Amino acid sequence: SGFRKMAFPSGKVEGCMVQVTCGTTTLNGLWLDDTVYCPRHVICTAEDMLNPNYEDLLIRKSNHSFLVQAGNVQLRVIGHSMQNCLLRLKVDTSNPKTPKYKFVRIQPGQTFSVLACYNGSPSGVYQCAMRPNHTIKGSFLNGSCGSVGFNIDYDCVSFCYMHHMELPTGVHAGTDLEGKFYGPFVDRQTAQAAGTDTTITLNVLAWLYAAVINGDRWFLNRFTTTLNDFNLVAMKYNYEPLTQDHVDILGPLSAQTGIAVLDMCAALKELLQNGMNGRTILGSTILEDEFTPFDVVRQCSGVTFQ
Amino acid sequence: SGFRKMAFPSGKVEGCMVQVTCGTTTLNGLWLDDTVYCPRHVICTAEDMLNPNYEDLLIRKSNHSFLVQAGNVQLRVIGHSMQNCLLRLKVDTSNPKTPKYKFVRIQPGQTFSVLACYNGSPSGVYQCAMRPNHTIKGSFLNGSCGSVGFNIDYDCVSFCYMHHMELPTGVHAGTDLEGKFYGPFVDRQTAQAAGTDTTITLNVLAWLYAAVINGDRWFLNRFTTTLNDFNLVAMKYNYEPLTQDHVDILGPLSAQTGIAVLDMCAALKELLQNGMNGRTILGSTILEDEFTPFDVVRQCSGVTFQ
Ligand SMILES: O=C(Cn1nnc2ccccc21)N(Cc1ccsc1)c1ccc(-c2c[nH]cn2)cc1
Ligand SMILES: O=C(Cn1nnc2ccccc21)N(Cc1ccsc1)c1ccc(-c2c[nH]cn2)cc1
Repeated sequence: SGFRKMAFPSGKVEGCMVQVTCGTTTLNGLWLDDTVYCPRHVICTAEDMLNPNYEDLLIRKSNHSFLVQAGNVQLRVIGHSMQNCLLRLKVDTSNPKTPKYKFVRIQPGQTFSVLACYNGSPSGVYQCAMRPNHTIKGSFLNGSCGSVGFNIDYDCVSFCYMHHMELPTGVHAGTDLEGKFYGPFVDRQTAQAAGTDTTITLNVLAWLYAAVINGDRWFLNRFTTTLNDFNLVAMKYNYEPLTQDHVDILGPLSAQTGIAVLDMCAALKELLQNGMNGRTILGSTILEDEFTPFDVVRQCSGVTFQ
Repeated sequence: SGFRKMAFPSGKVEGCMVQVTCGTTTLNGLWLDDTVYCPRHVICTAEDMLNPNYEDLLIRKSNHSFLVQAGNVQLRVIGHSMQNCLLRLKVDTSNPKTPKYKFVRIQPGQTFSVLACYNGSPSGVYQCAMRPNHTIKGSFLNGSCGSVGFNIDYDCVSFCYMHHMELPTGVHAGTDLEGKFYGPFVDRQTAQAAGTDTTITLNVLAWLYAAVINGDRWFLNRFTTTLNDFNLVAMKYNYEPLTQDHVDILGPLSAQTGIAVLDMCAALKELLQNGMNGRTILGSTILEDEFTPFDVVRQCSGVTFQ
């Protein structure tokens, strides 16, 4: 029993973290096989960030412009190239701790584990949702750039995020491991700001299913809803509209609990209109939206507490 | 910026997890040097748990009654002994991944990272407070017994918890790594129940300091309090009484923010009496008590956002 925001075990990723220095600028890199991946802003001074031309900054560097430190060991850079907003450094040594891995671009609403790192040294691990506005509500200080986000399936690490930026509202922006930003953000000084955000409806429904699996039904009701009538209420409360694709994804949790998805939508409508009347769900006073349907099936018993 | 419930990176602990089987009973062990530590209830059938005599159950076992599996490798047991509520198995092989480590008994209100494990395989990591009632609000399923809790300081792992039991309210109980239970709990079937709990006042104050370091002052006020007048309010709201030792511990956070501890106590009194008036602190609608003063200094900037 219980329900916690649970990260994946971080060891497979810890063994891949290194420090990358270019001049007076240091941040973290990800060392897989004979490549080190890091934010291309490592080649900038703080002042270059005002209007950088990365092509023009990079052509002025050699392989020996870059220092890579793996624990106590100096790795020698033997090649370099820019891929979107990442630098790829070729090094003379293959990481012997390289796990089975993939690069994946995650979709808004999906979750991942962040390994916060400073100077190539892992400091902490926590779980993040990718917000609909393509930010994450992380916890990052100066030097955290190049920290990565990931999921693990059967000893395969799926890397999905590299940390580049904190926006003026204190939320975080970054790229996939091809160097493409999540969202409309850029690695230079602009008036860019986190867009309007919405509550991840699919995740709230998954988490209500988690609460029933763990034995709690107080918030259910005798009503049903159509998808359209649910969405009129969703719009009022700044929830993402529910789609038939979302209903289909909730099939397995609906079958484990015997609560039809649109009956669980009617329960959520009543919680949005009436509030929680001083009650908790899975120990929360608010509706939680940072657990996916996958997260719930991963963490909860396969046997409902009926 | 940001503030998250952050666990320590789990790799150093992952390399120590194994599976221990005695007959038809399997759970997790911790492999350090040539010793495997696990809950002594591995020697019981489900029925033995009703009234076990562990001394009488153990003397009926040999070294070869125990199977230890480290990944794909069978470790041979060459000795065994009971220490309080743990079994210590001597094995023929020293764990080459043994980190620098200590065993520590943590105090109520202190935090630690849990590596949830099944069949010797790590599944997830999350941060726990030890409640004043000596339980943890974990997330554990059948097979999780022998999962451990830990803190890391400068590459030294301080192990502080081994998982034994879920209580009837769904909260969790276990031992230190000498096999002494936290709290009055026993590894047999009784009417034992989680005692009355209280909110960890020191941790709430630390987290209000975190909110000021991160740039938010909305909840401060022009008032001060004595320790006695604060404690009359604490008693009404089921908070732990504040002591002078707690005031002293908050010295560094008080100095970083320039808010006297008893002035921050007056802010908390007003939040307890008036509520949060629809506002959030560090994104929370409630007062958070699972971050210690140490946790706040570890995670927050050393520079207040003034
Ligand atoms: O946001 C960042 C870097 N960053 N990321 N996470 C952080 C958390 C706390 C503080 C700073 C953080 N910027 C701001 C910026 C400016 C234009 S685009 C983005 C940032 C600041 C300095 C540098 C830099 C490059 N070279 C030396 N310093 C790069 C990014
Ligand atoms: O609570 C446990 C074991 N346990 N720990 N975390 C859990 C989470 C979900 C389900 C069970 C969990 N017990 C109950 C108990 C009974 C007397 S004392 C404690 C438990 C159940 C069975 C066994 C057992 C021993 N041998 C075979 N099964 C041991 C503990």
